[PDB]
Amino acid sequence: IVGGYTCGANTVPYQVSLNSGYHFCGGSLINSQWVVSAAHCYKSGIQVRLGEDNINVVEGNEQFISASKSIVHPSYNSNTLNNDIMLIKLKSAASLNSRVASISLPTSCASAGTQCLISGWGNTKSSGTSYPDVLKCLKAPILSDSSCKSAYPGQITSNMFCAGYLEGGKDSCQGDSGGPVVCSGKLQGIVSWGSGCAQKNKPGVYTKVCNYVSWIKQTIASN
Ligand SMILES: NC(=[NH2+])c1ccc2nc(C(=O)c3nc4ccc(C(N)=[NH2+])cc4[nH]3)[nH]c2c1
Ligand SMILES: [Ca+2]
Ligand SMILES: [Mg+2]
Ligand SMILES: [Zn+2]
Ligand SMILES: [Zn+2]
Repeated sequence: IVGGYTCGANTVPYQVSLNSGYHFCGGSLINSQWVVSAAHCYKSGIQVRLGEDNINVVEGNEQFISASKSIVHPSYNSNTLNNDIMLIKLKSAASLNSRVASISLPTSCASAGTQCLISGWGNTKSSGTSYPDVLKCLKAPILSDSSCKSAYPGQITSNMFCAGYLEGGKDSCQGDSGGPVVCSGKLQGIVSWGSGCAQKNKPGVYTKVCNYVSWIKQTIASN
């Protein structure tokens, strides 16, 4: 997250850290047995860590569970990153409490103007590399599709939306990947891509989760 702040320990209780020996992507808990992340975060052998804040220290409120299965969206295009979403089932169900809770899926799509919260343990420098150990947060509004498509001509589809600041300075970044974008209590986006991080006129591009609720719901009920 570049230009964001420290959330506070367990203040974003639906945030997850995907680990394959190290933290490589984030995810959101949707219920005791399922997580949603990005498809470009697909790897084999993933452990889902919940109640995390500092990912390098065991502070006591964590739950480390391995995944039993990963389902990448059937229409995911790794080249355009269109339909960049993946579901992860846990081997055991997480025990939900104040530090580990699930986030709700949207009933409709959010409007441009809406402020959301984006969180993750990804890079924090635009020019440089700094990886934090605690969760970083960023409040950012949904941008008009017009400004999104001008910045990325011919790259944006109806399953993507941009959020951020065109001036630059503030954006999600590598490592935040798969992470949540919550607007008004609903998970509206997943960190998908952008051009570098926090660059002027290069806002982040997020998977428009409101277009996948039927797919998510149908898949977790049948798996
Ligand atoms: N396991 C891998 N091979 C992997 C995993 C995540 C990655 N993430 C990037 C990346 O390159 C990347 N993830 C981004 C997320 C947000 C923004 C943004 N500017 N908003 C830019 C990003 N760039 N490469 C990745 C490679
Ligand atoms: Ca920890
Ligand atoms: Mg994240
Ligand atoms: Zn990424
Ligand atoms: Zn990149």
